[PDB]
Order: sequence, then structure tokens, then C-alpha cells
Amino acid sequence: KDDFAKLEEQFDAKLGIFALDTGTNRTVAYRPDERFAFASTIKALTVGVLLQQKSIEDLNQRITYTRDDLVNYNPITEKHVDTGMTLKELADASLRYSDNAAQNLILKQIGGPESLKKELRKIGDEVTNPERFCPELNEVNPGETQDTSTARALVTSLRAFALEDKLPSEKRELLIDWMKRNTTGDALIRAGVPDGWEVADKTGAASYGTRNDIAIIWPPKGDPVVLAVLSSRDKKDAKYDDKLIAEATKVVMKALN
Ligand SMILES: CC(=O)c1ccc2cc(N(C)C)ccc2c1
Repeated sequence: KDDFAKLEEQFDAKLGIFALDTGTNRTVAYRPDERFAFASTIKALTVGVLLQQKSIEDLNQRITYTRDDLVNYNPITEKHVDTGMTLKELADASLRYSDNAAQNLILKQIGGPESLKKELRKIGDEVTNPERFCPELNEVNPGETQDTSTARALVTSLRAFALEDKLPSEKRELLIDWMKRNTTGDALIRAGVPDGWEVADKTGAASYGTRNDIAIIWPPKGDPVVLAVLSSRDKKDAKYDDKLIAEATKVVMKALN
């Protein structure tokens, strides 16, 4: 779109857009195959692999961890090094708060970034490139591919776990519920969607003004939209503006509504 190019101009940023209406197969694309650091959006796919692995009862497994597992941002995990946390609780904290220690513990449990990669390849994702813990500070730079993905691949993988057959329905329900009750995305995709429509989302933030959000958006009646809005900027220490994500989403909704 001229419309997306305008937003890149207004915000001095690079935009990556992919949206699929699952009820019509209509598509919205703008740099859909351009790579961006996936950042915390990977937490969503990590839980997908986690669920696939485990049974639902197995998620009640208690993980004991230490202060040495605490990283830069540990809003839930810092409160329970005494008690530990169950895998289910770690998935909650990772998805809904973007608790970084929680993600690290879950990654360890699934066998690390190498194992996460191997599992994403198995579900048909050849693009997404998990390599490191804390993705995210790698880093990296242009135009290296470690810990990156594209708007297309993230949509395709999110859809696979959340909506298709990479998971049985009761595990689907957990992932979707956690993402619906995300606390970190109010100013992003959620702010670009019409009022009262349910949204499941996972946010990401990285250097180079990288600000990301992947989402499933249910219209009142009928089939959901799966969307990835990715963004980055020129300078390593550039700041992002959440408003870019909300406005991009508005453009996407107009192109499909
Ligand atoms: C887990 C971890 O060690 C870590 C450390 C620093 C981080 C800085 C970020 N931004 C400056 C956006 C984002 C994620 C980060 C994660």
C-alpha cells in the first residue's frame, strides 16, 4: 500500500505486514517476506511447542529455579524463586506478562533454541530462526538471519498452533486464552481493531527500534484474522512508537473489511 509507505514515512521506520482472513483467504501484504528480529513474539510459538509436548496434566510439573535464572524482566518469576512455578504458570507469565525468566525456563524444558527450531521445522516453518537465549541482545546485525522471522512465517506458525491441527483442541484453548488475556498489547494491534472484537496477541520489543505484535482477531461472527505487524528502525538505539503498530493494524482492517 501507499498507506503503509505513508506510515513508514510518518514514523521513520520499516514495516512488515502479513494478514490472512481465514474465512475468505484474502490477504494483506507489505514486506511480508522481509526479515525482522522476532523478539518476544517467539514466546507464543515456544508455548505451542511446549503444549505439543506435554500432556495437560504434565504442565502441573513444578519447576524449581534460582536467582541466577532471573534476567532483565521477571515480573512474575521474581516473586516465586522460593516456591518454584509449574510449567502452566510459567506459560502464563511468559505469554501474558512477557516474563523473560519464564520463557528461558520453558525453552530449557523443551531442549533449548535448537530444539525449538527443530520443532518449528516439523510444523512446516523453514523461516523462523531461533538460535540464542535472550534472542534479542544477539545482535546481529543487518542483514544476518539468527533469531529472525518474517510476517508471513509468524502468521503461518501462529495459525498452525492456534487454529489448525498442530495441537489438540483443549491445548489450543489454553494458548488462545492466555493470548486473549495478554497484558502487554493494549496500545498495539488491540488499539487498531474495532471495539468489542476479541484479540489474542503476543508483543515483542528489540533494538533497532524493533516493535512487534502478532495476533488472532475474531470478528463477532465468523472466521478470525491472523495478523503479524513487525517494525524496525535505522539506529541501534532508536526508540519505537507503539502508535505505528495501531495505525498499521487500522490500515489492515480497512483493506479486509
Ligand atoms: C532476557 C534478557 O536478558 C533481555 C535483556 C535486555 C533486553 C532488552 C530489550 N530491549 C532494549 C527492547 C528487550 C529484551 C531484552 C531481554
